[PDB]
Amino acid sequence: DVASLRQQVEALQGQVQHLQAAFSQYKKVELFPNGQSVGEKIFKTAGFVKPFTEAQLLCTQAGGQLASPRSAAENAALQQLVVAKNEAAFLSMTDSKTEGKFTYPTGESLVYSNWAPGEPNDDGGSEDCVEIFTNGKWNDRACGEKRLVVCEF
Amino acid sequence: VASLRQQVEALQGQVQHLQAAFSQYKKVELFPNGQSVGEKIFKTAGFVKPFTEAQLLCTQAGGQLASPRSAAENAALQQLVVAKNEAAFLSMTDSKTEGKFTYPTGESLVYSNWAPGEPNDDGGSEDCVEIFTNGKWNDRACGEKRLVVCEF
Amino acid sequence: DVASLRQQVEALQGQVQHLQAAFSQYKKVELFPNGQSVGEKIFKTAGFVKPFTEAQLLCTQAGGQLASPRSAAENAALQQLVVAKNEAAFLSMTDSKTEGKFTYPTGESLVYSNWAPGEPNDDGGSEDCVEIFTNGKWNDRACGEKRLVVCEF
Ligand SMILES: O=C(O)C(=O)C[C@@H]1O[C@H](CO)[C@@H](O)[C@@H]1O[C@H]1O[C@H]([C@@H](O)CO)[C@@H](O)[C@H](O[C@H]2O[C@H]([C@@H](O)CO)[C@@H](O)[C@H](O[C@H]3O[C@H](CO)[C@@H](O)[C@H](O)[C@H]3O)[C@@H]2O)[C@@H]1O
Ligand SMILES: O=C(O)C(=O)C[C@@H]1O[C@H](CO)[C@@H](O)[C@@H]1O[C@H]1O[C@H]([C@@H](O)CO)[C@@H](O)[C@H](O[C@H]2O[C@H]([C@@H](O)CO)[C@@H](O)[C@H](O[C@H]3O[C@H](CO)[C@@H](O)[C@H](O)[C@H]3O)[C@@H]2O)[C@@H]1O
Ligand SMILES: O=C(O)C(=O)C[C@@H]1O[C@H](CO)[C@@H](O)[C@@H]1O[C@H]1O[C@H]([C@@H](O)CO)[C@@H](O)[C@H](O[C@H]2O[C@H]([C@@H](O)CO)[C@@H](O)[C@H](O[C@H]3O[C@H](CO)[C@@H](O)[C@H](O)[C@H]3O)[C@@H]2O)[C@@H]1O
Ligand SMILES: [Ca+2]
Ligand SMILES: [Ca+2]
Ligand SMILES: [Ca+2]
Ligand SMILES: [Ca+2]
Ligand SMILES: [Ca+2]
Repeated sequence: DVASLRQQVEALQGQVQHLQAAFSQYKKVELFPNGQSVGEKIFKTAGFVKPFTEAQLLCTQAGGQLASPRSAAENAALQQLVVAKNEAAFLSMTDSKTEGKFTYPTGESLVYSNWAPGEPNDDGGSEDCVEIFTNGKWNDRACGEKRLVVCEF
Repeated sequence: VASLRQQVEALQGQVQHLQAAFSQYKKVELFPNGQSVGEKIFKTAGFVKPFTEAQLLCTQAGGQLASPRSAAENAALQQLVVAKNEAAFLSMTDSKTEGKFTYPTGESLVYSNWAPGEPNDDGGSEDCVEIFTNGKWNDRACGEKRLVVCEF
Repeated sequence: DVASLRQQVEALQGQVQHLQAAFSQYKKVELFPNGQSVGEKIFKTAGFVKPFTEAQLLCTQAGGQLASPRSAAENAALQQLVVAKNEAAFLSMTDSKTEGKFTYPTGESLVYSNWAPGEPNDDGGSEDCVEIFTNGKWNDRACGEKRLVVCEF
């Protein structure tokens, strides 16, 4: 029975090696041209624009959330997608509860930001959502405007 | 046996890490053109075709045209139709026996969601089925062009 | 002890058998409708057009390269995507001004080719890139024209 278990372990090693190698190829295929991997996070664009409320619902129904960069490296990876599509995108964070205090959907306060000079400026008094430009910088923006839909998984 | 335990313990971690990575890439795969329901996956091509061309695309890809067999499956399919704002073909036809809709296997329907007054065989020649944005079904001529959605 | 190993191996067998089924289904989902697998090579189209230099960059940044069919079987698989999108696509190969002829990106001479009759013809004196037509035949084409982006992985 030690001999039999040894045979079974050897077969499993071969099967796991096969899946690892096959899946490694498919990761690259899948992310071309609308995805970007950075650390343990994956950004994926829908390739079209929506208002914030509708963008948020699409990401949540897909089992993820709107793009939420938590470091300069995550932000630069997101910027790569935004540049390639040439369309600014919504982020997840809003200051709807408390004006000036932007938070994640959980209510946690920001661990990273990349605001353009002078932003947030609440231009017109009702900019409660956040966009990322093609240069990677952030701007507060009215939630009713349409921007590129990018989710994180 | 001591070597075997080391090898088994190593496999536990490798398999755990592979399943996590696979699960994450599968979620990414389905956004925004797919829907998972039970063991079934629907995926839209994002364009319209006549029935025979749509059928061939799905079969060449190793699947078949969307074939909702329950209310839950129909609702999942309805989400893609609503997202693209384009009615889609189902797999089922009454080509062989008028009035008797079947799956590609020849099996009779186990579920239906016909709109009021349907199926009506309009013009004496509606043998394919479209699903609308409200999730209801209408029989339609097979030569019309509709959203291509396959199941896998 | 041996009883312990048997319980661990039985669990692992269940997990791997599930992954094999799930992965095989997933491959079909990913390849529909923009991918084609041939031997150990996968072609995937971006589903849009670009000039050559931008096309080449997109493939390299994704961890692949521009489509480079090396056999009749590979060419016929690529032709299926080109036919499906009804758009001729760029290949990887270019006219080397040091070698005085078409080469792969490495500088090596072409082996397999499928030139259309009368090609390459350097029409107008500046056709330094290569495209594949919807009939599968090859044509030299100006690099600044926009053609379907297809990468290989
Ligand atoms: O961004 C948009 O598309 C807008 O919504 C532009 C709008 O145009 C009107 C201009 O009077 C405003 O209603 C609004 O522009 C303000 O708000 C913008 C965003 O916060 C909206 O969310 C902001 O980007 C604008 O500033 C930028 O553009 C102006 C100007 O070109 C707009 O026409 C620039 O003067 C400005 O740059 C200057 O200020 C910066 C920050 O203090 C400095 O870093 C820079 O050196 C200055 O030159 C900036 O580019 C505007 O506030
Ligand atoms: O609504 C849109 O999005 C359109 O762009 C279609 C156009 O909009 C107006 C809608 O009122 C119409 O002027 C026009 O719709 C005609 O053209 C459509 C196609 O060209 C593209 O889809 C066609 O589908 C329409 O027919 C459908 O809707 C009408 C009606 O509700 C709205 O016009 C139905 O009467 C019709 O259903 C009947 O005919 C079907 C066969 O054509 C039968 O299967 C069905 O059993 C009948 O009840 C169909 O649902 C319209 O001709
Ligand atoms: O959009 C384009 O492809 C072009 O760039 C068209 C341009 O039109 C001008 C015509 O003077 C030229 O500047 C250029 O067309 C030549 O170059 C084309 C490509 O090499 C561009 O990279 C080429 O496809 C053209 O050839 C085709 O058309 C001629 C045409 O004069 C009459 O139809 C055909 O003689 C030629 O025939 C060859 O291909 C056939 C299969 O399609 C074979 O049956 C035949 O034996 C061949 O000789 C071809 O159809 C042109 O050279
Ligand atoms: Ca605000
Ligand atoms: Ca602002
Ligand atoms: Ca009928
Ligand atoms: Ca009808
Ligand atoms: Ca030519």
